[PDB]
Amino acid sequence: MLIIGERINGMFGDIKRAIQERDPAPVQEWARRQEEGGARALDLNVGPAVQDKVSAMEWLVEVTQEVSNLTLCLDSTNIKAIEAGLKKCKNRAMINSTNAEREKVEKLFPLAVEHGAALIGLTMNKTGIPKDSDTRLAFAMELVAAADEFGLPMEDLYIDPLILPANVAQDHAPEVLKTLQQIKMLADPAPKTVLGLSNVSQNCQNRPLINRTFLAMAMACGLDAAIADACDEALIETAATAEILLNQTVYCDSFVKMFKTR
Amino acid sequence: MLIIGERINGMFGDIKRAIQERDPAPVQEWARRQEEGGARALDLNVGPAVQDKVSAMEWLVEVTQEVSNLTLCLDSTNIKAIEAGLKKCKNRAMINSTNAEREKVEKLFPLAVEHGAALIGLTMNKTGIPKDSDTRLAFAMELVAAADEFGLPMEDLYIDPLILPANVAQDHAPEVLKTLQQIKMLADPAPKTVLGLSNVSQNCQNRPLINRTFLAMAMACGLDAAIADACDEALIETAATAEILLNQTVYCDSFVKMFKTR
Ligand SMILES: CN1c2c(nc(N)[nH]c2=O)NC[C@@H]1CNc1ccc(C(=O)N[C@@H](CCC(=O)O)C(=O)O)cc1
Ligand SMILES: CN1c2c(nc(N)[nH]c2=O)NC[C@@H]1CNc1ccc(C(=O)N[C@@H](CCC(=O)O)C(=O)O)cc1
Ligand SMILES: [Ca+2]
Ligand SMILES: [Ca+2]
Repeated sequence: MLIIGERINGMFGDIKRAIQERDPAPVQEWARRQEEGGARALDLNVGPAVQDKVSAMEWLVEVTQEVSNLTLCLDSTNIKAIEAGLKKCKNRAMINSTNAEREKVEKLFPLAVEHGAALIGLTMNKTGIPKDSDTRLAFAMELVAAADEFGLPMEDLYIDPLILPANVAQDHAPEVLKTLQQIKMLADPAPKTVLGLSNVSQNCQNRPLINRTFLAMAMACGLDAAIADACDEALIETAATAEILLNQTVYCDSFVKMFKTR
Repeated sequence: MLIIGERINGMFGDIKRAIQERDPAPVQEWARRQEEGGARALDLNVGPAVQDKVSAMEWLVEVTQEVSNLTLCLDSTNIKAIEAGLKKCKNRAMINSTNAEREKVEKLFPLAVEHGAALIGLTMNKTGIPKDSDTRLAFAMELVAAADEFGLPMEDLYIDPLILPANVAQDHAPEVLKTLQQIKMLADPAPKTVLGLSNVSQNCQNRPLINRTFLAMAMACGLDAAIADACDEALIETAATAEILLNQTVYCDSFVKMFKTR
């Protein structure tokens, strides 16, 4: 399980301010804390508030890689910002993300291949987020075909079935799990999967509990990565424990500590 | 998710003592504690120490139902002990258990049907516990077939893939999850599934964490019941949260208390 730190996101007050005033401190500290927690990748989202998002993404990348060697997951719907971000990265990055819209596919897949970056693909298009796991799957298969079309190593494709809040879109959770299990059955080389975990507990009571439980359930269905709270110690324990239970990582008494220091 | 309290088991020092000295107190206190924790069924095992195991089972049933209206899960390999127990039960019971051995099947299935009791079926026979999910599923199918043969309503059949310790039999864990998943894809009305959860963490470190993480994973694979620690609050939290994430129970802020006081 690859945990992608979610905290360096412009939606958070401290990050929004850091970006606006160009204060590196808050960002670099979150990069450190998330890595200490067990994250092996960092999501970088500039947020919708800043004016020049292209310039903001470059800044997030520069100040982050100064204190971290972790993989950078450039999170933005602005392709110019993604491209500008990729050019600043000193290490392999992740593009977050592309959807099944052909227009975006033929721009982001070649871009990912060009930079040898991983690519996250959302199971949806202009038509919206589908509920049925079969519709989600069809979009997943469109991304898979695209990976073969543009020469992207299937192992560099992370399909995101898009999890929603369990309190107002509860019937989506089981559909997401089913979509993951289906993608898991694909023949080798099979694509990977990822989720914006925290979205499942938005506005719910005891979000950490809900996040933890869904992560474990999702991993049983093949989940490979999760954009989540890397500073949540109980979440990290779950990830570590789940690997053991799927026999992905050999058991030893200090399996949690080994997960955080691998 | 049906939690079957595991604590009333002769392997535990206090229960062994209570049975041998015929002291109702310890047993009745555990019955109340487990129900308060959220269990809706109580496993009753006399343990191997006591000499007269048939009268010990009748005694456990008598002292337990005296303070509890919960379904009693009679845990014993001695058919006579099971029969004497069922005869003492004032409420519907559960038999734990029968295996895939035909000799066991033709005695236990008709027994469960005669008493209108539920029946737990282990995916194993005299050749042992199979590691591969293919063979586990094969025995599961024999159990489903026997249920139709002897007239046991399918929802009264709980198939147990038999989970083993994650530190010495780690490769069994994923095979169990796969079995559960395939069991749910046999035919509706499909049979139910159950596990002796605590076995997965035997001799491991961070036992509660391993137990609850696996429960969540198993529920995503269809687990319907579990013989576990009904007094472990974190375990109950997971059970309650999993139901929500599988859309089996409508979400509300008090979903945990709601599960317990259900
Ligand atoms: C849509 N999510 C998502 C994605 N990328 C992919 N591929 N998939 C996804 O589902 N990128 C962004 C987001 C994942 N990251 C996050 C980050 C924070 C919170 C969150 O819970 N935020 C707080 C905001 C706190 C504050 O603003 O002060 C919240 O309560 O909403 C949720 C998801
Ligand atoms: C084999 N398990 C099992 C079953 N029935 C079915 N159908 N399936 C099962 O897997 N019945 C008994 C047991 C389930 N109950 C239990 C009860 C306790 C412990 C346990 O962890 N015991 C302690 C012993 C503690 C003591 O002796 O004081 C241990 O660490 O082994 C595990 C499973
Ligand atoms: Ca996978
Ligand atoms: Ca089920």
